[PDB]
Amino acid sequence: AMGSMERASLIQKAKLAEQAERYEDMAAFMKGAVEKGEELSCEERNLLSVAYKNVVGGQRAAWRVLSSIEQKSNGPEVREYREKVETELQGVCDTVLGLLDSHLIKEAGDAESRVFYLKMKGDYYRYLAEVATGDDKKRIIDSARSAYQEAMDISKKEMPPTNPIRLGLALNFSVFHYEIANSPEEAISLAKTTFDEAMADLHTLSEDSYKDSTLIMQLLRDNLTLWT
Amino acid sequence: AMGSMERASLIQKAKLAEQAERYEDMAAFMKGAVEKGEELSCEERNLLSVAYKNVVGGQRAAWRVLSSIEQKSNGPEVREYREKVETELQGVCDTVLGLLDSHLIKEAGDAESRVFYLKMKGDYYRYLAEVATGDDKKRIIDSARSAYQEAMDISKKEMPPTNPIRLGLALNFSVFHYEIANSPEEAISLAKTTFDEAMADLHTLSEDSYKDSTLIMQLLRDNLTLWT
Amino acid sequence: AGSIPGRRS
Amino acid sequence: AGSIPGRRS
Ligand SMILES: *Cc1ccc([N+](=O)[O-])c(OC(=O)c2ccc(C(F)(F)F)nc2C)c1
Ligand SMILES: *Cc1ccc([N+](=O)[O-])c(OC(=O)c2ccc(C(F)(F)F)nc2C)c1
Ligand SMILES: [Ca+2]
Ligand SMILES: [Ca+2]
Ligand SMILES: [Cl-]
Ligand SMILES: [Cl-]
Ligand SMILES: [Cl-]
Ligand SMILES: [Cl-]
Repeated sequence: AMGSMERASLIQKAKLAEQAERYEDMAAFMKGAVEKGEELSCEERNLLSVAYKNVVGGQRAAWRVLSSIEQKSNGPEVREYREKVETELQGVCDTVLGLLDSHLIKEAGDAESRVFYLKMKGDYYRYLAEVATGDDKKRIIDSARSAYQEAMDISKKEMPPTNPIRLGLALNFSVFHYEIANSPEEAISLAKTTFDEAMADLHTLSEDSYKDSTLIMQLLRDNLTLWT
Repeated sequence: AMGSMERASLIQKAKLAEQAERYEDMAAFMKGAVEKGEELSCEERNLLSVAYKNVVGGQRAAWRVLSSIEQKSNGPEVREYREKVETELQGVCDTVLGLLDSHLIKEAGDAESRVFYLKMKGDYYRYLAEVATGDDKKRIIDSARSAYQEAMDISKKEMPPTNPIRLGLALNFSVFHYEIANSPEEAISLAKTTFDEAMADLHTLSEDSYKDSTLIMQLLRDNLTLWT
Repeated sequence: AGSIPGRRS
Repeated sequence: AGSIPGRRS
């Protein structure tokens, strides 16, 4: 529906939609921007991520409320409505994964773009895994793991240990291990090793980069406090 | 789209959507329930009101953000996007007004249902007036005033001065006077008279009704503090 | 000024 | 546990 609007206008309206907290609009604008076919800048990648993170975040919150009501009940209404929200969530995840596959990832050659998209791919397979129950839950989990793992491999070779994208990737991969893969020990070990190697690299950073990295290290520490 | 779902299922799903904070769903479910043609109960009227109040409330918040950015700027993007949100808001208001006109109001014979719907009619014309700028802004304002006035007339004849619907009607009509009609003195006089007559009737109420009424009287007092 | 919040229950 | 909040900017 965005084929007739300029790429630059879609980006400008995505920024406006974020200010207005209209995240469904924001996501549609950035989907249109991706479909122009050009690669995305650092700023533009973050707009894409923020838009869909908010959209799927509201759907995940609603799914958990409805799933909890459904488990307490065990008419068809609660199950039917949970299924509807679940189907809508899966469609959003499939849309994001389709954008990454057509063709953001294959054209991403720099470490910072490629790791960013692969982390995204792991995240949205993780969201699919949160609601998966059938014969494909194992394959969805492995799809998330494989995307995170490739991102991890690149980030360890190409980024410093304090790089915020590398830190956020490890944070979310650790959450994957703890919440999805039933591997809490792997989750704790990744979070600790990530935190400790970042701590040793902080001396290299400017005041602004120091603030960026320590913010995410605090999230790693928050999870370790909860997990140990 | 709700023609094939049972009235009772629509109501139950509206309650589920409120718990999930899915207010667009909630509004669609209650629109479907209204279109079954039966009158609405007290509880059902409040579900209808809460659903659309949340939907239009997000649109009003977004419109104000975009309108403020647009005024600061004075490309076409900000104006275009504000117009889009404005058009979407007007469609929601028109939908609510259409439900009241077909046929909630004409079948509402009790004071508590009739005042409730007429207050609703005044509110959604007020929301239309907030964004109106053309040759119909005066007619929209008069439509809001006329609906509020008929509701006021019924509530004064048929309800005690502490009735929460009567109090909330007077509160919103006072906001209409202050924010829309450029009549701050009428706004202050209505709020004061409403508060004072409710205060004198509180001695008649149970503990639970006392809490209901004093909550809304506090909102009247909050506005008077801001206006004087 | 505040109208009836009207967004809960 | 918290993933990257990721909802602003
Ligand atoms: C027009 C109107 C009149 C009265 C009231 N009221 O609060 O009584 C309302 O608003 C509501 O619909 C309402 C009622 C009660 C609560 C509660 F959370 F405090 F229980 N919230 C709301 C939003 C409108
Ligand atoms: C995957 C990932 C890695 C790092 C970061 N990060 O915060 O640096 C994020 O999250 C964000 O997109 C982000 C960045 C900065 C802010 C700010 F408000 F603190 F400026 N917020 C967010 C949501 C993700
Ligand atoms: Ca172009
Ligand atoms: Ca029936
Ligand atoms: Cl449903
Ligand atoms: Cl490239
Ligand atoms: Cl637009
Ligand atoms: Cl009737």
